[PDB]
Amino acid sequence: SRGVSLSNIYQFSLLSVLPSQVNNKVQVKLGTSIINLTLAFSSNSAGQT
Amino acid sequence: VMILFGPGEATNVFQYETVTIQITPNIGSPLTISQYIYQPDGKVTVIG
Ligand SMILES: *[C@@H]1O[C@H](CO)[C@@H](O[C@@H]2O[C@H](CO[C@H]3O[C@H](CO)[C@@H](O)[C@H](O)[C@@H]3O)[C@@H](O)[C@H](O)[C@H]2NC(C)=O)[C@H](O)[C@H]1NC(C)=O
Ligand SMILES: *[C@@H]1O[C@H](CO)[C@@H](O[C@@H]2O[C@H](CO[C@H]3O[C@H](CO)[C@@H](O)[C@H](O)[C@@H]3O)[C@@H](O)[C@H](O)[C@H]2NC(C)=O)[C@H](O)[C@H]1NC(C)=O
Repeated sequence: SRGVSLSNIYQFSLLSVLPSQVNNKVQVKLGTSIINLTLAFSSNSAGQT
Repeated sequence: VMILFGPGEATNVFQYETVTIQITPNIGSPLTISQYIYQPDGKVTVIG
């Protein structure tokens, strides 16, 4: 309707990314305290993570 | 046809995986069998 047409907008995937590449690598300074974030959650079944 | 797994291949269950079996006799075309295996649902499970 508005003439917007983008043929490819896809740039990135976190499917490429292991939890160890993102967990504990961004952090919040709440006053004196500094908290490491966990972002990729994980669980085990049949020896797969 | 029955396949019994040894301690190598037994080590953990097939899940979210493709298993291929091929029987190749000395004359004629081989029979190629392939299943994508979801989590097994009983003591025996029907995979294909
Ligand atoms: C929480 O996030 C922090 C920032 O990403 C991270 O600090 C980095 O740590 C790595 C190596 O880790 C060792 O040293 C850190 C202290 O820097 C210890 O917390 C950790 O237990 C290890 O002994 C270091 O190469 C890098 O330069 C650090 N980056 C910054 C900005 O300081 C923390 O390791 C991480 N985890 C914890 C438990 O605090
Ligand atoms: C998103 O990625 C940015 C880089 O593209 C990154 O900017 C850099 O920030 C670092 C310092 O990062 C630490 O400190 C900030 C607060 O200052 C925390 O929020 C963060 O968790 C880290 O502990 C800085 O050295 C560097 O100059 C910045 N680079 C640029 C290009 O500006 C952002 O921090 C990041 N966003 C988050 C939330 O981590």
